[PDB]
Amino acid sequence: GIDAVYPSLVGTADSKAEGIKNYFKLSFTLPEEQKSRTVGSEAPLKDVAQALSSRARYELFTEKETANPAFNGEVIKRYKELMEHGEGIADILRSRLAKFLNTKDVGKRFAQGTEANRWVGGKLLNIVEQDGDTFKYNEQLLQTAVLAGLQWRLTATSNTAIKDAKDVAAITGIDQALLPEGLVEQFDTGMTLTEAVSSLAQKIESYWGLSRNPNAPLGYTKGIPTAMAAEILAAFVESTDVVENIVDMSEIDPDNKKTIGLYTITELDSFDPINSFPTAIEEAVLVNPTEKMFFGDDIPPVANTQLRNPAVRNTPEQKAALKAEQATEFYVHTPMVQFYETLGKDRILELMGAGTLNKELLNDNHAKSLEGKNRSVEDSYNQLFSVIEQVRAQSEDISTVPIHYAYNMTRVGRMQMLGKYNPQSAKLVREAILPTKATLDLSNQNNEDFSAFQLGLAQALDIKVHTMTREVMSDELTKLLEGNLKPAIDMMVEFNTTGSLPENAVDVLNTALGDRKSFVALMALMEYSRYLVAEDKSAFVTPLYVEADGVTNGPINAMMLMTGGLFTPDWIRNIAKGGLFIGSPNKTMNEHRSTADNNDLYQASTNALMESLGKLRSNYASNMPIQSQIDSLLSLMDLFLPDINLGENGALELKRGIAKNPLTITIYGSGARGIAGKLVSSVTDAIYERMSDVLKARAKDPNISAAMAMFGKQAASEAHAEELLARFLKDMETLTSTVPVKRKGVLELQSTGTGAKGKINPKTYTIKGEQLKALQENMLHFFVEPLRNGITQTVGESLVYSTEQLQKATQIQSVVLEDMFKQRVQEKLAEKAKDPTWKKGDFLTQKELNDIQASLNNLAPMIETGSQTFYIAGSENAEVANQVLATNLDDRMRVPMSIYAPAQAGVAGIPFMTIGTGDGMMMQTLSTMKGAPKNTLKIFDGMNIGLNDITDASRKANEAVYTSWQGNPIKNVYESYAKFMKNVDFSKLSPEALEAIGKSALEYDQRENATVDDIANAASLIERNLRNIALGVDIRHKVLDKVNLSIDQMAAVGAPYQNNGKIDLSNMTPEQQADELNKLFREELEARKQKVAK
Repeated sequence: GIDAVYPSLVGTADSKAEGIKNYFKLSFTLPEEQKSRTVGSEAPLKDVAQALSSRARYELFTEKETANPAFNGEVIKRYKELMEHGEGIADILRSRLAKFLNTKDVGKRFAQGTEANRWVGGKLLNIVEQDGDTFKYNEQLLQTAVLAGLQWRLTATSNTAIKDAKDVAAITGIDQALLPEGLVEQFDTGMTLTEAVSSLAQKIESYWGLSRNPNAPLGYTKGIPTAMAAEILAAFVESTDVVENIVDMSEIDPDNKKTIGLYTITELDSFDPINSFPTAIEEAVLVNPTEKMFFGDDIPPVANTQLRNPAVRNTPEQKAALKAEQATEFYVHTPMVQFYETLGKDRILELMGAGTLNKELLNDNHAKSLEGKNRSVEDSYNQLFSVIEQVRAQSEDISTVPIHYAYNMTRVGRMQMLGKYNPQSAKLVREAILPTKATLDLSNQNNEDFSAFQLGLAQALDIKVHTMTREVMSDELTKLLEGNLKPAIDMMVEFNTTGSLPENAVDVLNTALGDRKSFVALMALMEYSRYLVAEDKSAFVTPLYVEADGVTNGPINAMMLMTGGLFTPDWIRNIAKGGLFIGSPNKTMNEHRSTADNNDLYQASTNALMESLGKLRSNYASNMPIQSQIDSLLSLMDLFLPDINLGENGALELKRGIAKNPLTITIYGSGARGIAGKLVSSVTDAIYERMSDVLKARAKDPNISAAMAMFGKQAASEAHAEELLARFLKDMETLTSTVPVKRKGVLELQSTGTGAKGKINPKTYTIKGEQLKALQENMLHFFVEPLRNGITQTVGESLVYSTEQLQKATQIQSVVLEDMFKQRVQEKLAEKAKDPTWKKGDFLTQKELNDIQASLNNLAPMIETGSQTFYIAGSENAEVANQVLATNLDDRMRVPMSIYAPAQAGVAGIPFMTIGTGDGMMMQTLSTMKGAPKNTLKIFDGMNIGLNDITDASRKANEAVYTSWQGNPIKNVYESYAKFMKNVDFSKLSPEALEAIGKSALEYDQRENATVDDIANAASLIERNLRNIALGVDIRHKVLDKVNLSIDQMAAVGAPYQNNGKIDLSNMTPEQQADELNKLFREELEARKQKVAK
């Protein structure tokens, strides 16, 4: 059967036979039903090129009556060229194989009997055939692989998934939220060796169209496709189809000299015809193509398993949510497409970027950080027009073709749109393809619809709409439109009429928008300009939207979901900052903010930080040099990072749902030193941007002074401008020359002997090495440590305790799962070492891996709440196999064998549960509830809504928040941890595992001599703590549900959800409500205490 198709492949198809054995035929089998149309082909590159040579032959080859309308003469010509290029890739590959065989007599030795086909660098010999005195690739397999490589080169850029929190952490060893901005965009923009090789291998294996033998070693089932992909990748690197760029950690950790190589595929012109139908190869080769667009009635199916967690099945409710989001119809908004097209790529970048693309006017470091950001916008533009060209083939009027997007649940229960450049992830794409639409009566400025229209325009222009009443936002919007935006609006009106823009368009837009510039702001200008000239203003059609956006969502959800203690007036006051209003019927965030408390949770955290810093100053009051160190750090931050609340604010950044605010990353467990490094990175990035400002200023007006060119935003006079420059220089010298060191519990200043000094060259200015570390130390001791001290008083001591217990339990359980998995893997490897047919490097079979994974069941690896399923330890790591999977023929591109398996969770448990049961549940509920809002775009903690439904959709969103607040993540962890504790056996763990566990279950002084029985008792106590917290959480929710609540967490519109609790707590102070709520708390506790005994 299989030997029949590849009869001439070197070696014998018998695992237990003397002599060279063919592991390709041993590892794969023909499928029951045909998968690839290239299987029985003698020359696939030739057959497919022929199929692609004309519509008629494409139709015959694919058994279709008519081919995709996009497949025309221009596209056919491009594929003709791509195919010819494919022949050139095959030539390189065949040439590399010869070289390989001709080096160190390999092949000679192979032909003699040496099993080089079992070497990590020779697994490709399993698909060669004898040709005279040497060997050659089996043309069918080589060619099909090239075809896969060609498809990969065409769509891998956009098809590649966004790297999640674990991938990035695993790549650098640093939490994603703590990496410098430029590096994040770099990773989300390029592919790691493992990434590129892995995705290429998947296509090659798919095209080969065979099925994996479940009892064959992964060393070959995965290894063979992987070795082929490595060769192809090298081939592409040689042809320059793929370019590798290398990044480092110099911006975050000077002591880490480790570098990371990234591969990016050369871009095709955004107008290249082939982009209008980039999957012709895929459609020709595969009976059931994976890559394809979903237009009209073609709807994506519902994924059965969780993204990156094959062992987790999406629950019934998660599936219905995915179905609901996939059912939504998205439509092209022609005006923005035309606007993007006329402005062009370069101008879009100059606008959202640094105002120029001439690296001579950019500080070296600033330029570097713009690289990843620039290609991200570039790639989103290219993917947008590729979709536009495709849609355009379906209909002349591109705005009438429905577009559907596939989604899947992530590790944390978020619904992520597949792809990298789609409406959800790419801000540029988001303003051109929308599901939001409304017909508005804008005939009178006082109409309900006109207010909705202004709200959408104001929010898009960065007016903080949830922070003020509708009237005030209306006033602020009008002032912008009559003032600064005036020149831009006029430019837009002219564009919609003539179809052209001025050469200084970027200049116009930039001067008008200032730091309000974003892609959505462009949609605001465009829509306002369209309204102005609309003939029938009583029925204005527009996709402009209003995003119901969560207020400091992460922290607020944690506070409301994990707090187990009694109610405190401070908790009542602070939770109100997140939209939970008690005893205030119909209260909105807009009112709270403009009438009750204008400080959000982030501001409160900052105020508490300053309070703690104040105490610190006191303890060293007499120490003048320390007061100066502190003054210097604060003045520097006040100069470049006055607002520390970091987020995905960059106009050029992708939207990933990564929490970056220091309050939030602290609660989620990020380390102090790591946070300090991130804040310094934020400060230095701002400094570099200013340096670029100096350069651009000097060039435009050589008269402008250095001081003014650098600090003109905080200085009207030269005397003050110069004051700021001198302060900046003194701060930098002081912070890089002296550092705080904690010795004997007290702080003392020490000399670094490396303090910065000299004439600043804006183009070159750079803070790295010892100077960067010095800044980090000052940042840690004089900002970050006091920040942590105040977060406790901001979110509540009770919440902190809950997160600590959650962290410890999930980490402990993870260690055990990881350790047991490794030991069984090792035991299995010991057995196979007794097998003569086995050789070290073959590793296990899929069946053996699946068995081992299944053996972990009694340890409750998964938290199943019935509506969501979480597998915290689930990952893809190389530590299990700890060996190379394969390399290219030059012994380069060595890919580690990575396997799906449990790994140490660390602090992951906190964000995992907060996100999953907080925003994840909110969105899932929004998608599935009765009367679920239609035609929205959900973006994790915010949802875009069409203008005819902003009031009801926002109320439902707030209702969804209330239902998520009925959850108890601590109880879910407890249920799993309890089963874990009932079956775990600590005396089977490895000392390395037992050590890690003791670090979470025991105190420092009890670790060094902690027995296994001590560790077990500590783990049991954590179990008991979890249970009491869980009970406390349930009591609080039950009590809160009985009181009159008004919730406006998903704010903007002012449509709070009313729970209609009968116990009226109005007319009461926080102290009074706390009293009442606690009375109810005790009562409930008593009732639950009674129900038990009975």
